[PDB]
Order: sequence, then structure tokens, then C-alpha cells
Amino acid sequence: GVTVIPRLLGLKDEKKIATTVGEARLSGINYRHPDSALVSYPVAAAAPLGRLPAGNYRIAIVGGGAGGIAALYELGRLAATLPAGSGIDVQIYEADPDSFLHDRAIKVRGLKAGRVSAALVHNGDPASGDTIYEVGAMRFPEIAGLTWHYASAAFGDAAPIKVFPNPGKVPTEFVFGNRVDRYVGSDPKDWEDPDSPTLKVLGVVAGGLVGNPQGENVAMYPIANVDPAKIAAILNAATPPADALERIQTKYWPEFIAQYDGLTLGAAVREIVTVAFEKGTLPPVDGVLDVDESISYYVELFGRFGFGTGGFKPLYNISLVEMMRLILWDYSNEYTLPVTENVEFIRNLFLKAQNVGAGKLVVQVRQERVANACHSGTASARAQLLSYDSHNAVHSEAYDFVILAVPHDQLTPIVSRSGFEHAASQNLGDAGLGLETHTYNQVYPPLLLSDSSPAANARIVTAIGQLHMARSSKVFATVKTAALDQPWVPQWRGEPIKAVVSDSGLAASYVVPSPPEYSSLLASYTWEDDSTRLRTADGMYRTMVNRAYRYVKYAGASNAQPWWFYQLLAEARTADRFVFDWTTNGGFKLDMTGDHHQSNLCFRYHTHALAASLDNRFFIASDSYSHLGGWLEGAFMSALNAVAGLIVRANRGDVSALSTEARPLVIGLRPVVK
Amino acid sequence: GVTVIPRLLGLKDEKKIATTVGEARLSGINYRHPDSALVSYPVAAAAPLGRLPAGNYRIAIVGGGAGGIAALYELGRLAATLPAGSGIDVQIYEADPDSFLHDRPGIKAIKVRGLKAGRVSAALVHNGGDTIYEVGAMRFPEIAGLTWHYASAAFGDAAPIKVFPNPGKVPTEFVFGNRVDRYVGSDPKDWEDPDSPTLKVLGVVAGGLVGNPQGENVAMYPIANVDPAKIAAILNAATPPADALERIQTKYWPEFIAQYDGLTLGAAVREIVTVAFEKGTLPPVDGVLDVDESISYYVELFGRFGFGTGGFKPLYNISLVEMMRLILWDYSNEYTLPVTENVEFIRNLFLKAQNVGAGKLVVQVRQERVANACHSGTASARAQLLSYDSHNAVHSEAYDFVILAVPHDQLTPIVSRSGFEHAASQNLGDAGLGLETHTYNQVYPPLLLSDSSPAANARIVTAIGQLHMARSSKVFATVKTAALDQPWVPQWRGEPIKAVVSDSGLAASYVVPSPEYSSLLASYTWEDDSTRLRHDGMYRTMVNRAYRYVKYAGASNAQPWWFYQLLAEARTADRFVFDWTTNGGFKLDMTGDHHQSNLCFRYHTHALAASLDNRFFIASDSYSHLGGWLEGAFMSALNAVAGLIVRANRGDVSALSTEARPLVIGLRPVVKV
Ligand SMILES: Cc1cc2nc3c(=O)[nH]c(=O)nc-3n(C[C@H](O)[C@H](O)[C@H](O)COP(=O)(O)OP(=O)(O)OC[C@H]3O[C@@H](n4cnc5c(N)ncnc54)[C@H](O)[C@@H]3O)c2cc1C
Ligand SMILES: Cc1cc2nc3c(=O)[nH]c(=O)nc-3n(C[C@H](O)[C@H](O)[C@H](O)COP(=O)(O)OP(=O)(O)OC[C@H]3O[C@@H](n4cnc5c(N)ncnc54)[C@H](O)[C@@H]3O)c2cc1C
Repeated sequence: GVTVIPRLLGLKDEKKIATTVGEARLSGINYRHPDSALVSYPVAAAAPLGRLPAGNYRIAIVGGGAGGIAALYELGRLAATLPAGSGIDVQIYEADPDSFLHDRAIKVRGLKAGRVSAALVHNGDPASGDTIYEVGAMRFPEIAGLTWHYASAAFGDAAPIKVFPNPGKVPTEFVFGNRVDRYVGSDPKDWEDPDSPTLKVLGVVAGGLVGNPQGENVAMYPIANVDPAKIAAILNAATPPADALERIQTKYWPEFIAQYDGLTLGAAVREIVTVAFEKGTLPPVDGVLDVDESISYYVELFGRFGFGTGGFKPLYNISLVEMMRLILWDYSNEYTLPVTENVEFIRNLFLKAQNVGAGKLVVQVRQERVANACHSGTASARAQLLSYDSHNAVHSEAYDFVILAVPHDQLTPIVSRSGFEHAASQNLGDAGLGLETHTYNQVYPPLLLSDSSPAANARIVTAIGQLHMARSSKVFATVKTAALDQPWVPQWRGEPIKAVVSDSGLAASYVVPSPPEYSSLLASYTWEDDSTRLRTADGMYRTMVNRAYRYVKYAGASNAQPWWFYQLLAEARTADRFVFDWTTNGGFKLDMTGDHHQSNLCFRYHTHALAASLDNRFFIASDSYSHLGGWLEGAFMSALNAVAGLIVRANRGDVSALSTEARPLVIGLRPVVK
Repeated sequence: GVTVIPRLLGLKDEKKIATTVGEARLSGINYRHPDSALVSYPVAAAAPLGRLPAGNYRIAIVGGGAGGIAALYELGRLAATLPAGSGIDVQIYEADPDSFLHDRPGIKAIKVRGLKAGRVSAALVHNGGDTIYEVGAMRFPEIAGLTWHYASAAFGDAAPIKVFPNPGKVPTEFVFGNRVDRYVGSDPKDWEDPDSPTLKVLGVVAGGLVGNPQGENVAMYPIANVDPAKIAAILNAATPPADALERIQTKYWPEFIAQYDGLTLGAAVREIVTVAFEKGTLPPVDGVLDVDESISYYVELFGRFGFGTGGFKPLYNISLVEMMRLILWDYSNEYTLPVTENVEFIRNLFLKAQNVGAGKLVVQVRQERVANACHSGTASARAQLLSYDSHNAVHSEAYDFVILAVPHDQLTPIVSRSGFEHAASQNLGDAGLGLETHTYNQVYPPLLLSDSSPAANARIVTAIGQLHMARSSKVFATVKTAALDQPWVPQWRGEPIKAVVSDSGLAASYVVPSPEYSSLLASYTWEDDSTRLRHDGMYRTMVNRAYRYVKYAGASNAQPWWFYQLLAEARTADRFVFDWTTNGGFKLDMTGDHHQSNLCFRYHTHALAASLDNRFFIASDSYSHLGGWLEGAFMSALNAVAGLIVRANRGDVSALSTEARPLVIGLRPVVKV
């Protein structure tokens, strides 16, 4: 997802760096997000979420990504508490033929858990395996409590982790227009030019967006009349005051949303810069630029710099609300897991789910694509799924409960083609693909919010269908580690520059750890519009290298030469150059202005379980239905919601079936039903 | 581009429909855009833009799209005014092997389909001799004065034109969530349900964005404290007070930008709906939805409906300023040209350019890709272009002036890789592709705004590189025309329904004018709508989205949508997917983008600074305030040639015609003079 570190500190000499799963798990155990400010999800997840009545349940999970697998794990924790004679049967549907779930020696590489997967690229060298480049989930914030919670389930607290060397955490070169900086962190003493305008605009914009944890409030967009930095401290507290979290949940965060959800991040940056320029805090850029040109230069300069770990420019259209969520979720470091491939995290969680079930959870995998979900009739197994196998044969199955653990663009066709009210019958399936249909009687929509309002039912489906997928592309290569020591590679702070943030088209480029003779280079990580500007792997790689072929003037040398980084990219080994272009080939929800109302409806959907007679058997579980798209943390939160709702539904609306700690997952939100 | 028709009228019985090029040309001849409010570009273009000193000029145009070819035409008009012994030689670079420029334009009998003029082209689909589907420009607003001006040059005023049957102008089915409507236009008498909430939100949002031209002001975002409709009438007037135009240009429009360029269209819609809902001007959706769900339902309902010609939802991130430009450029109809393929417009303009040159313009075409531009050396011709031919051989050539007629993502590598100040020597070219470079000495950037401020030079380059390209995809099929008269195709206002606007994934679908067979634009999607189906085969995915149960008001049992069968029945051999992601975009400004696009729009004013001696101009819809319309490409071309004239006269604006002068001096200059 989007790395947002307001007050960037260099890694060198930074203290309190976590070295195990357990150490990271502790850092975010208390953090509560502002849309769910009554509950720490890691605390909710510390014990089984609640209790089910005695019975033999049949549940489906559609999707084997982080969402579906965390939901499975929570169902295992529940299963274990059932009495003798009782248990849960789960059918997990996963259409992806390369899913870890369908893997039947040596460990098979390159398996997927949805958007957690690595590309396996031939390198030539027979003494090594294939080169591995992670194309989805890569690194995990210290504050990601629920993620580290599940990592402990998967690997144990003792398992070692390594720090991720982001841009700005290590010596970095930044290039925007005519401006060049070399830097680490945000202390002027660690900038090659301590008087840099980049450092000046960083201070102004971080000050205006985040403000200060102590003393006077200096931020432009307060929450509860104070700086966001002060609110973040409350949300992260082990033991905040009576009613403080309630008031954030019901008053002050909704008031911030009401005021600022129609304001983009780029618009907010410009408002801050304009005030600082008028105040004289930001000086004219030089003796030539007019007022608007100066302000615009600073806005764009900030745009490419961000907070120092890569630019926010391509994210300028996101709502200030969405940016503010990330600002509140404050951290200094991200870490990698002790795995060869990150799919191992989700696979280990799947295996652990079965373990914690204590024999009361039985799982069966189906290599089938779900085409339709609906309710049929009013009896006990009223949740229907219509699916197709690898031979395109149709299958229909009925369940007590279903968790739809697929992101929004994949969920749409499953939930939107059965209308919005009761129907005497429907012939469902993929008729346009020429596939067999199946007739269902007394059909109700799957995402059933009302027995009397088709508009209510339409709202959830139309909301899902209009969420925004943020897109990104990555270009990977492998370079001799010694290349970083060529005489033409500059050094800063006693180290070769290994990270580059630039307006060249590459956006962000850096050496990535090996979870050595060779080093992995993320030659380009581009977001949104930056991912389509340049529109054989080596051929495509050369087009990117050609963008780096630019003359760069440095304050040192009187004659500009081709950028050194061009020469570094050209040192990349030829065999294992790899382009992950989303438009030829990974997207996650990131909210635009006005999108809160759609994403938050999804977030709260599981509260339908409070309405007993509605008897809706479908829950949703994905980072698409969270307020942290682009992070496993969001997928995991949504799965925790889904299973908390399922428990309440199983108990006919009785919230006392949830644990004391889990209860606010449902009752701490505005319900979606009367 | 984006069709924006606030007060949509059905085509049936509509009066004042233009029937020739000339009639359309006269309709939009006076309109002035708010960022150039002192000048009607068609009026400026009525005569040659100015005069050049005697000489034999060597000019390059990079790009043979609408921008480059309009620029060529204006250079022809200029050339004809030169004295005996004087002239203009133009080298036109066009890298596209499928360009009309490389297929013997005006020296061909067989009539080859599928040739391109940049983002104007049609796909040729073999059907069993072929089927043509426009994938770029094909319909022109009545108010597009400069477009119709050049259509006149290309075809004559007498050339016939045909009205384009947009969704909403003809009987249309609309589906959003649980809501279905069958309608034509905005008059509730032509709606199947005149009490539709869609009609209610239409009125409220069109009211709040556009307001009322005569009488009481009802808009939420005023310009000069009045409704935008009132400002539109001033900008379109034949002879409004000069001082009124000046105050729009210098005060009222800039103040609108200062206030609202940080507000997206979607945000503005929600503000309007929230106020109306709170006041009770919008009624309850039903007895169940709470206040925020109701407001949200209405915002999203409006999002899918737009003003009646397709949804604005996928454009909700655009700046309100950008939307407002389209609201001010008010019209009721768009028209098609008397062509088989729209490339014929640009080809005809190219041939006319040579004609109007009166023999004083000579034009040569290079099938070469330009990789770099710069100023270098000490000769009179200091504008350098570095290019590669089809054998990847490097070529360098110097010119007196250059017009860079390519959109912003294509311009970036040409202007951004040589730094931002004087350099002693540089090896320019595509070194990363393994191609040969060429050494230039005493090098200055091509887009030279300052001899002392690298920041000023960086601003124009960085601005170009951060413009937003709006994306779209189209899926076309051919159906038997008689299918449309069958019982299973619904009728409204005496006509089969031939247009559908929906949240199905297809977004907008309609019959397009080409008979036994009809062309169906099965799906036209913008921005996020163009990627929702990402996860003849692709055509089937779309038919599958249309396989959805639709409940209509009444006693009828819900059945699969009728439109499924129309799409299912399309001839197989003719289905065509034009998916931008596997296969043209245009500039559409986000919030804050004005400061970047307007710098590009004003760039040609550098010609006012005599000593600067910058020989490069830019010409594309990317450097206009009407991205996605030929009107914008043409406006930028007019800017480029006006600036070129001023530069060729060492800053002397009196070399421009009286009517063209404001093209340069009506804008805030980009240089100190
Ligand atoms: C490029 C990018 C960068 C990222 N960076 C980070 C990061 O820094 N840190 C971090 O923690 N996370 C990161 N992530 C975010 C993380 O990858 C996601 O939050 C998470 O993997 C999403 O899990 P999910 O269960 O919501 O959905 P998915 O991973 O999309 O899983 C959905 C599954 O359902 C299956 N499926 C879909 N439709 C059907 C159907 N109709 N029938 C049955 N099966 C179906 C799919 O095949 C898939 O396996 C990144 C992801 C991407 C896109
Ligand atoms: C999908 C879509 C819908 C549209 N709808 C309409 C409409 O409704 N009505 C209307 O009026 N207009 C419409 N247009 C808008 C119209 O197409 C454009 O405004 C116009 O065609 C753009 O012209 P241009 O000269 O700016 O650029 P382009 O058409 O992009 O031309 C640039 C030319 O330069 C060439 N070139 C690029 N790089 C180089 C290089 N380095 N070396 C040399 N040659 C190079 C290209 O090959 C190209 O031929 C539509 C376009 C598209 C995208």
C-alpha cells in the first residue's frame, strides 16, 4: 500500500527496531482506526470471536486470499469451542489455478494467495534457484497489529524479521525538475543541502497536514479541534479516557469526513502551500517566478518528494480523509517476514486454521469459479452458490453461511445480476459465456439489507461496484552488489546511494532486501498516472532505461552528464529483467473524494446480522471492504468483521454471543439495517 | 470528448438543426472560452494570422495529427502573403506508419480504409467487404466554431452534415441499481415515469451546476456572482462589451478557479444534493434509507445518469473548473461529416494547406520518430531535432522554427532529458534503446522560458509531464437492423430503444450512424469504468454482464435484460474490442491541474521576450482547455502559429492581424517582458 511516514527518521542509529514477529506484534496491539475507533482488532482477535449454538454447520468461503484465509482461521478458532457432536464444514472456492490451495519433493515456488505472489524469473545461473520478485504484499508496517497477530499464528513470536530499506530511510537521491537533493530522513544535518527548498516544503506540508503531538496546534485540518498527531496518540493508547473513543467514532471523525471528504490531497497541499507562501514561510522560488508559479512549483515539488519515501503526486486525487487515515496510522518502519516467498504466510495461516480447529473444522478445496450468489427459499441452507469447474461444468451448492472473500470488481458479477428484491425464479449463470444456467426458486439477492426496500439492497451492490482500484506497476532487475561501488555511484552518509525518487518516469527506485554477489533492484515502482506515462522483458526494460538517459546538473560539477542512475540500471543482468505492467498483466481500493460513503457502507455491511428476521447469510471479506485498502491489515480487518457478523447471525441477532472484546466489531458501528 | 448538454432536448421535432458545414460554422463563430475570453478563435482565423519578414523559412512540425495539420494550414495562409522570392519550407515528422501522410495523400484512387491522423482513426474489421468503426474523433458540437471553420476549409460551407444520435437525444433505457427509466430528453412528458427520482436529481444538479440564463440565479457555484448560464450567454454573444470580456478574463474566471479548482465534480454534486436533501427539495428515496444513504443514492444515481447522455460518475475526479468550461460551451447537438472515415477531414486539411500556400509553401513528410529537441550552435537555424528513421538510423536537422504537435506523454521525452540550462555539449538521443546519439554544443532546452532561471524552464517541462490523460474503451458489433423492430426490443415514443445507459459494466451503449445492418457501440467506458471487467471472448464477457435480471414497474415477473439478446445476436465475424489497456486518451484536468495546463496553454507568449529567441511552439489538445475535442487541438495550433509570427518579428505584436493579436496579448505572459 501507500507508505506514509510524516516525520521520517533515517535507519542508521534508529533505536527500537524490531527483530522478531513478537516484537512487531506488540507495537500495534492497541491501535484503533478512526472508522472503528471503539476496538483494537488485535485485542478482539486475542481469543475466539464468540460462540455458536450446537450444530453441524456448512459454510463456504469464496476466495483464498488473505481475507478468506483469515476468515477460515477465525472459523477454526470457533470450531474448536463447539461441543462434541458439533463442528463446521467449509468449502473454499478458489478459481486461480496457481493458488497455493491447489498445490498437491521440493517446495513448489510461485504459488499465489490472491494478491500475495512472487514472479519466478529465469536467471541463467545453475547454482541458484529462479530469481524471486514479490509482485503483491512485500512489507509490513510496525503498527500493523492484526497483520503481526496473524504472522505470530503463522510463524511464532520468535521468528526473525528484517527492516525494509525504503527511500528516505537510507541515503537517497531526489530529482524533480531542476532540483536535486541527496538526503536521509528529515534532519537538515543529514541533507547535502540543509537549506534545500524541498526540506522547507516538507516541513510546511507535514506541519499543515499532521501537526504536532505536543504543544500548540499547527495543522490546517484539525480533528476534534486539535492536530491529527494528538488524535493518533489517543487512538494508539492502551487505556484512553471514558468516552474519548466513542466521541471520535460518533462525532469528531464523522465531522472531519463531513468537512473534508470532498477535498483531494492535492487540493489540501495547495491550500497549505498558499498560506505558507503568503505568510513568507516559503520564500519566492527565485527572482523570476511569479506568485502562482512559485506556489505551483512548491506543490509539485512536494508532490514528487512526498514525506521522503517517494512522491504522493500520483495519489493527489485521493480524499484528504483517506490520506488522514494513513497519517493517523503512524509508524517509522516496515519489515519483511522470514520466508522465501510471502505466499508462505497465507499458506501457514491456512494450515494453522486446520490445526486450531482441533478436528472440529473440516475443509475442502474447490477449484471452481463462483458465478452467482443468492438466497433461495427460507430454510436452513438458504445461501446458494453457482460455480463452474475447470471443464466449465456448472455446480450448485447450498450453505448455512457464505463469506464472499473477493475484492470489489470480482464481487460485482456474483452479487449484482439477480436484481434487488424477491423473485419467483431465476435462471442464473454465465449465459453470455455460453455456459449452462441453473434455475433457482424464491430467490432473494445475496447482499440482502431489506425485505421491503429495493433501494437499500441496490445501495450495497452499487457501492461495491463503484469503488476505486489504485493501480501500480513494477520493474525489477538484479545487479551485482559491487555495481553500487562503481566510482560513478555517488555516496552520502558513508554509503552508496541505493534509492532514487525522481520525475524521470521511474518514480521510485531502490534496492530491495533478500529475505551477496547480487542485489535485487526495484528499478521502478509507479502508481496511478505514473504507471501509464511510458505507454520482451528486456525490450520493455530498455524503454525504462532510456527514460533515465537524462542530463543532470549537480551543484558540484559544472558540466552536467548523463545521470549516473542510468548507468546503474544498464548494469542490470540481462537474463532476469522483469516488468510487471498492470495494463498488460495488482490493484487495491484507495478512496477518491466522495468514496467514503460507498466504502464505509461495505465496511459496516456485516452489521446486517443485528436484524434477525432478515436472515441474511452472506458476509464480505476483502481489503476492498476496509478502510485500509492496499494493506493485509485491511483484508484481515474485513475478515474479522465478516466472522463477527456470521456469529451474530448464527445466534439470531444476539450480540452477547460475541466475546466482550469482539462485541464492538458489530455494535461500535452505525448499523446498515433497522 | 465529454458531451455536456445541461438541458437535453430530444431530437424529434427539435428546431434550428444545422444541415451544412457553413450553418454549423456560423453558429459557433463568436464563442470565446473563459481562459481566452477576449478572442473568438474563428474570428481570429478569418484572415491570415499576421505577416512574416521576407525570407526563406525552414520550419518543422513534429506530428501529423489535427494540431500539426492545422498549424500547417495556418503556415500556408501565412506563406501566400510573402513577397516574390520568399517562402516557407516545412518538414513534417510523423512516426506512425499507418498515417495518411505516408499513403500518397491526394494521389490515390482505390480508397484505402483504416489510415490514421493521430487520434482520429477507424478500425477495419473483416466481416464477410469490411466493417468500419471510428475509434477516435467522430462528432462535432454545433458550438465548435474553430472545428467548423476548418471543416469549411476542408469540405466547403455547402457540405452536408448529419445530427449525431446521442443517448438521451433518442429513446433511451437507463438502469442504475434498482432504478429503471425509459426516456428521451429532459421534459417529463417524454419520460415513461414522469415522477422518476432520476428526473428529480437531474433538475436539482443541473440547476445547481448550470443555473438559469434569464431570471433568477439558482446555481451553487457562481461566476461573477451570477449563474454560469448567464456568463455562457456573454461569452457567446456577437458583440458583448469588450470590458465585460476583459473582466471575465482577468477577474471573474480567475476568481472561480481560485475558489473551486480544489473541488472535484463528484464533491460538487454531493454538496448540491446534500443542500437540496436537507431543504426538502429532493424527497425521500423511500421509508428505509437514512439521510446519508439517501444523499448517497442520489449522488450515485446522478452519477450514472449525468445530464442524460451517459454517466458522469467516471469523471467525478475532474476539477469543477474543467466541468465548468464544458458547461459554458453550451450546445444541443453534435454532427457528423460527409465522410466514410473521419481521417478524411485531416487529410483534406493537409491538401488545403498546400493549396492556400499559393506555391509559397513547400511540404515534405519524414517517416521518422523525433527523440529530442534543443537549441544549439551558432547558426541562424538553431532549433534542432534529433530523429530516427525506420532503419533506426539517427538524423539531426536544424530549423528556424519548430512546432511540436504531439500530446503531453509523447512530448515529455523530447523536451525533458537535456536539463534546464545552457550546456557546453550533450550527447542526445535514445542511448537506452542502444541507438546512436548526436552531440550538440552550446545547448539550451527547447522549451526555453528563461536564460537565468532553471526553475522557470523546469516548470514548463514538469507541467507537461504531470498532465492527466483520460482513458476510454469501446466495444463495437454489427446487428441486423430488423432485429430492432422485433417484439423483444422495447419501444418508447414511437421508436425502438436504440441507446442504453447502465451500471451493468457496459456504461453506455447505442446504435451509431454508419441498410440491412446497423453498427452498435455495445460499450463505451471512461476512466475507472474502462477497467471494471478486467478480471470475441472479451465481447462475450460483456454479453455476460448484460445477462442480469431487471425488474420493470408493474406486475411483470423479472426476466433477463432484453439487451442481453440484442448483444448476443450481433454477427460473430464483426465483433471488435478497442481496449485501451491491451491496445487514444486525452487531457482532462484534475483538481489543481489548471496551473499546469494553463502554463502550457500560455506557453506561446514566450514570443513577447525578444532576446530570449526561443524557436519552439507546442500544438496539441494537451496544451488547450478543451482536451478531447478537435476544437482544443485547433486552438493550440492557432496559439502556436500566432506565437511563431511574433517570434519571427522579434517580439513585435503588431505583426499579428488586429483580430489575432489577442491570441498572444490576451493572456498572462509566461515570460517577463
Ligand atoms: C501491488 C500491490 C502492493 C501491495 N503492497 C502491500 C504491502 O505493502 N503490505 C501489505 O500488507 N499488503 C500489500 N498489498 C495488499 C495486499 O496484497 C492485499 O490487501 C491482500 O492480499 C488482499 O487480499 P483479499 O483477500 O482482500 O483479496 P485477494 O488477494 O484479491 O484474493 C481474492 C481471491 O479470490 C479469488 N477469486 C476471485 N473471484 C473468484 C470467483 N469468482 N470464484 C472463486 N475464486 C475467486 C482470487 O483468485 C483470489 O485468490 C499489496 C497489493 C498489491 C495490489
Ligand atoms: C477516444 C477519443 C474520443 C474522441 N472524440 C472526439 C470527439 O468527440 N470530437 C472531436 O472533435 N474530437 C474527438 N477526439 C479528440 C481528438 O481525437 C483530438 O483532440 C485530436 O485528434 C488530437 O490531435 P493532436 O494533434 O493534439 O494529437 P494526436 O492526434 O495525438 O497527434 C499526434 C501525432 O504525432 C505523432 N507523433 C507522436 N510522437 C511522435 C514523435 N516523437 N515523432 C514524430 N511523430 C510523433 C503521432 O503518431 C500522431 O500522429 C477523440 C479522441 C479520442 C481519444
